[PDB]
Amino acid sequence: RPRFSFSIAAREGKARTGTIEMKRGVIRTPAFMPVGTAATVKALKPETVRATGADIILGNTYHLMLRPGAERIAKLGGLHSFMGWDRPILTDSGGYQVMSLSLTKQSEEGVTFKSSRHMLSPERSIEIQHLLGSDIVMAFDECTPYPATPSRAASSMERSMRWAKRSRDAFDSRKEQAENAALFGIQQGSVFENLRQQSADALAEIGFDGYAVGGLAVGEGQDEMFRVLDFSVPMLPDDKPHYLMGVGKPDDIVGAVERGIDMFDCVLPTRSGRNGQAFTWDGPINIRNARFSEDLKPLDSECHCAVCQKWSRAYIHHLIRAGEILGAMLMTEHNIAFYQQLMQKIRDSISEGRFSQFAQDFRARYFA
Amino acid sequence: RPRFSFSIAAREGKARTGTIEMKRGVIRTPAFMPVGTAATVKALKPETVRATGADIILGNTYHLMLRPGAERIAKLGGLHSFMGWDRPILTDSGGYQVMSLSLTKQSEEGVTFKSSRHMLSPERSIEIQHLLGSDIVMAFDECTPYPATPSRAASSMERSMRWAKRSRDAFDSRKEQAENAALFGIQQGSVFENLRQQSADALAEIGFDGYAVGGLAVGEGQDEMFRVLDFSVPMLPDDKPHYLMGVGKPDDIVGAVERGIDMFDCVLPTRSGRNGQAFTWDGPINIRNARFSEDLKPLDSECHCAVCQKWSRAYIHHLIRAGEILGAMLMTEHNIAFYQQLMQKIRDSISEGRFSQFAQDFRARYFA
Ligand SMILES: CNc1nc2cc3c(=O)[nH]c(N)nc3c(CCN)c2[nH]1
Ligand SMILES: CNc1nc2cc3c(=O)[nH]c(N)nc3c(CCN)c2[nH]1
Ligand SMILES: [Zn+2]
Ligand SMILES: [Zn+2]
Repeated sequence: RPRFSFSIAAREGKARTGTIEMKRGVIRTPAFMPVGTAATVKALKPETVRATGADIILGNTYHLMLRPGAERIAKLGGLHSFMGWDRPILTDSGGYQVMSLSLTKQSEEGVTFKSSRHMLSPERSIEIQHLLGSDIVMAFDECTPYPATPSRAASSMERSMRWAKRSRDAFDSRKEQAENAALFGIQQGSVFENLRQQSADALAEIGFDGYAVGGLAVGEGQDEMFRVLDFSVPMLPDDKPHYLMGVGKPDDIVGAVERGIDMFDCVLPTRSGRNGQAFTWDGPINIRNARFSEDLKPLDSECHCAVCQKWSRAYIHHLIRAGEILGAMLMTEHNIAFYQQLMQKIRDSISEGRFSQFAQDFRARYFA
Repeated sequence: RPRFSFSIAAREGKARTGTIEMKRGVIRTPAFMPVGTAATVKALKPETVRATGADIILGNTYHLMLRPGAERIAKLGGLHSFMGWDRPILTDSGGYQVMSLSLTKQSEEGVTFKSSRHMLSPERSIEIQHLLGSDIVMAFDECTPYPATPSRAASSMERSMRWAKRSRDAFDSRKEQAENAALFGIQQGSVFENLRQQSADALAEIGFDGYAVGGLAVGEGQDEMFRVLDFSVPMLPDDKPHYLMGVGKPDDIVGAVERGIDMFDCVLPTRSGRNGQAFTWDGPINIRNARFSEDLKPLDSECHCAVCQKWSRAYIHHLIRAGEILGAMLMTEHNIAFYQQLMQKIRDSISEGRFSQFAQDFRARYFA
């Protein structure tokens, strides 16, 4: 395969379906990336992640630089070998996570923070992602808190665009990385159209393999997120993938694809699965509720996953109530399979020209 | 298959190897039973338990009567259907576990205890094990604390023998149970030869499908446990299986087989795996130790398990240090596979008449 090739096979309105070909594999789009923040998709073996349909997983610069360490992982052969996932990996650049989880000192050079003193900069971020062996490298950005005033959003976006250029140059200076990995830029500008335009224009001038919509799913709500996507995605190059960072719930995914997004990542299926929340086509359910204690049905009536072929709601209820690890395993496998099935149904419906009908059917049932 | 048939295929000294045939499957002996106290072998799917080589697992009357409840499990189709294990299940009778984990009131009728008020008696125990759908039912006993005076051990053993008769009669009165399940009696008498003889004689007079050595691995130490087995196992009927309850470490298993034991159960491989302890043929290792942080070798150099085929000590070190669920999963799978491999090597070496050499080789290396 090539280092990177995105091909759009079919379209419906703003929605697209296609493939990204990379050296370690093919990614079907629209794609959902399970999140593997500490070099594991929590409670799943990599073979189980792949069995559910995933083509690519997400890793995090921030968590892995802290534990077990980027240099350590490189000495051990890179992240793919370390965790036993041989397919593409996208790594976030840090910076969302620094601001989210760290003590911190921000400057034009980057950010210094407390987990032991650490530092991130465009150059260091790109180098960490190299040491991990990431296939899709994210530019190092600033994720603008919500709400933001226009002045603060603009200052923040402009810094991010200067860091996007530094990210580009750092990646390109590293031949092995430039020849084997891809680089995505991240659009900022909060909820403001003009700032989003300026950011899109800056990123396209630099040129990236893919373009993320950053700065959303940070407190604004679905209506606002959708309003911003409505004008923001069309600003990005049409022939490159569009990645909505940190989204989201099933209905957020459907709506975002209707607005031109091709890639997603979210901890919701893994995290909330461990907490007892199971996704179903009739909406989410909380398996800990007493109403499931003697329910012999599978978590979801249609789901093809191994969990729903073999175990009842009653059993999984028992396991989660008891805090058994197998409860976390089964819930997480089902929720990640559900998300992959949603992405398959989206892909197939766009390929067949019936995605708008699918989105309406989906919503009427999910919210019934 | 028949309800129950034990056949001895080969012998070496006091050691035996053979099969127990039951309706739900064949059990190869000497056998190790992974423990599934809350209707799960912790952190493993039943298919993974079977892939490691297990033929039979252990369930507990005490835990399951509390959560999710014996009547509940019967209404849901029994324990095999509930947890997805279709092969034989042995259930302990409660009583070790009551004394261990419960508030309690003991009388000749049974025991009343605090988890909500609960009660166990020979009759109730056997009925719970029926409701669970156990294949091998344990008589309801009293596990004599260690150390015990001869008087207290004798009183306790005599009560247990009266409860063994009540257990027999309760099981036999229940036709479906008597026709499809097996019943094992449990020898008591602490460390005293004469009391062990009396107990063996009482149990054989009643007659059981198998005979457990109860009252050991409760603080006496390996030398003493082995001293007691030396005289106690020969007292039991030679043509029925001999089950050493709650044992144990790999070397305890080897020594006990040398003394005529055919079946074992222990939480050590599961529990200590979750705590970072991995079994290897060169002895146990604690994977959390810093010396493994960059060790690319598998947990054990010879082990055939899927964990050792795919992941390094360094990765598992990271996962356990981080408290990741996949760490518990991988450690537990390896430790249960190690135990099954030990039992296979024991079986094969007795079949080939070279078990005494195996036991010596094993020990020289394990303790090197
Ligand atoms: C859950 N919401 C959320 N919004 C994001 C925005 C950014 C963002 O604007 N930049 C970066 N680098 N990452 C983001 C992430 C993390 C993706 N796993 C976000 N997550
Ligand atoms: C770890 N040591 C230990 N000693 C046991 C003795 C009895 C015993 O004497 N009786 C019964 N019913 N169970 C025992 C158990 C529980 C087996 N999982 C014991 N476990
Ligand atoms: Zn499912
Ligand atoms: Zn292994």
